[PDB]
Amino acid sequence: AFDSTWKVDRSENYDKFMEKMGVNIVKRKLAAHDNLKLTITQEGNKFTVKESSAFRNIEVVFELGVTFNYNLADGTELRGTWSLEGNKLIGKFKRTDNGNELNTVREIIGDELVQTYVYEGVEAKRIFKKD
Repeated sequence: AFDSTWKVDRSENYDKFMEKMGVNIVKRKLAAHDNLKLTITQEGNKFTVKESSAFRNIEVVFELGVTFNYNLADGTELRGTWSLEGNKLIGKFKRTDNGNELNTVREIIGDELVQTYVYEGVEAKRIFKKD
């Protein structure tokens, strides 16, 4: 349940979602073809999450309920919270570049971390397999 190495298998509508966020064709196609390995480690309420990719290796220490600037694969600065609700880690974010809302639902379907990303009202569903 969550605390393990999760790598991206299949990314569904993510270049359309990133076209509504305002990002260039080179960076937008590399954020679809990204190779993102998320190793989630529990620290003391906090989650120390090692985010290993073709762009960057970033260790993100988030507390359950804290308002922080989260950054994705290329360049998207998100002020907001990771909150635990009924299995699911709920990413309630908004762009500190804009004002617009971004909703990232982290959930385990058996042995797959399936991230549903909603910007304004546009769905993109990234399926992460175990390593």
